Order: sequence, then C-alpha cells, then structure tokens
Amino acid sequence: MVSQKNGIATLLQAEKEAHEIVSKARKYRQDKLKQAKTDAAKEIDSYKIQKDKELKEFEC
Repeated sequence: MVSQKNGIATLLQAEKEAHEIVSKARKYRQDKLKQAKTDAAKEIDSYKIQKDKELKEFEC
C-alpha cells in the first residue's frame, strides 16, 4: 500500500505525481467551497427577499 524508491531520476515521478494530486485536490476543494459558498449566499438572500416580500404583501 505504501511503496516508494530512491534514485537520481525515478524520484521525479513521485514528486510530480504527488504535486499533481495535492494541487488537484486543493483546486477542487477551493473551487467547490467557493462555488458552494456563493450558492448558499444566494439561497439565503433570495429566500430572505422572497419571504420578506411575500409576507410584506402589497395590500398592506
């Protein structure tokens, strides 16, 4: 499950792959958190304005 090696070139493979996975995971996590945050904010804002407007009514 945990294999590795030590050389003067083969290591580049582990370093590249590691950086790729770590970079992708971070980009996805940040992108997901950022995108999600916006959705939540809009949901609360939209629901708040819609609920307040509906409750306020026009007749009163």
